[PDB]
Amino acid sequence: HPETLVKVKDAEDQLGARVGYIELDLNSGKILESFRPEERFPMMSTFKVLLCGAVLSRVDAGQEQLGRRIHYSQNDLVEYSPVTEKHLTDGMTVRELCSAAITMSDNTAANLLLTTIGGPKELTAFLHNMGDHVTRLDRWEPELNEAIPNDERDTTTPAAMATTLRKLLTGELLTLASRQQLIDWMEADKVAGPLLRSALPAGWFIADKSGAGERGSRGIIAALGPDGKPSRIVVIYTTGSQATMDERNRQIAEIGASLIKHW
Ligand SMILES: Clc1ccc(CN(Cc2ccc(Cl)cc2)c2nn[nH]n2)cc1
Ligand SMILES: Clc1ccc(CN(Cc2ccc(Cl)cc2)c2nn[nH]n2)cc1
Repeated sequence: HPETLVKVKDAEDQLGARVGYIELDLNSGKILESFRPEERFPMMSTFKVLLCGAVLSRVDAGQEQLGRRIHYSQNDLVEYSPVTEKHLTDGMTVRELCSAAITMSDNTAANLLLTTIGGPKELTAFLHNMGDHVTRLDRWEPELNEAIPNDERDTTTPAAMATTLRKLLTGELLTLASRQQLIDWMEADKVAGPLLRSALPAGWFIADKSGAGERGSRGIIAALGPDGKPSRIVVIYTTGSQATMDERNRQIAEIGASLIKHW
């Protein structure tokens, strides 16, 4: 609804930053509303859904097993590795790593998983091969969050990410079982999901992944809808803001309020 683009433009004003925004009908893929839909923004931790999709594709192709245990070391650990730092001596299974990456934004977990699939070049190839010719991963954690102005490394657009998410969750790229696992991890997000869930009416379906980088960069991807079933994909990215995290959060909240009001 255009009233929501008013909020998105309010957000650009108050944040002093570029915001990209898109809504996609989940059934058909039609674009319902968009703002800067084909401009690039850093993916940050939102890339971890695409990563675990590529991991699931391997599982489906019998090149990977979710129960396969991955070992690592103190020097593998990068910044913000809340679950992986606890399992130095245990190791973790591929499933546990994807759960840690998506639900908790664990950076080391994402790195370990990036290794299993062939790294950023292979993730990029995976995306290209399912028809996303725009999204690119180039670096590993934590450098991929650098968000240098005008740098295309490690970016998507709201349009490319929205279409990719839809195809991941509803096309035949992944098996039914793999779609359901990937959607389970996203419904279990511990970072943004609890905030979305508390704000929205009871019974609403929410599966999401968010991210934050340097330079006020942040974003989120989401499948949501009333009555326990998603009906729309929403993608929001922003970069360049010097606003406090409070101002940044309040603007996201205003955009989400309008989304629901005009559903
Ligand atoms: Cl309590 C709280 C938790 C997370 C945030 C910020 N978000 C959630 C967020 C980020 C971007 C968008 Cl657009 C929506 C939500 C974030 N995700 N990853 N790191 N931080 C703010 C308050
Ligand atoms: Cl940082 C951040 C995290 C979660 C929210 C969730 N929302 C609503 C919301 C719903 C859908 C989308 Cl796309 C964005 C925000 C909220 N409204 N009031 N307080 N929190 C907002 C900002």
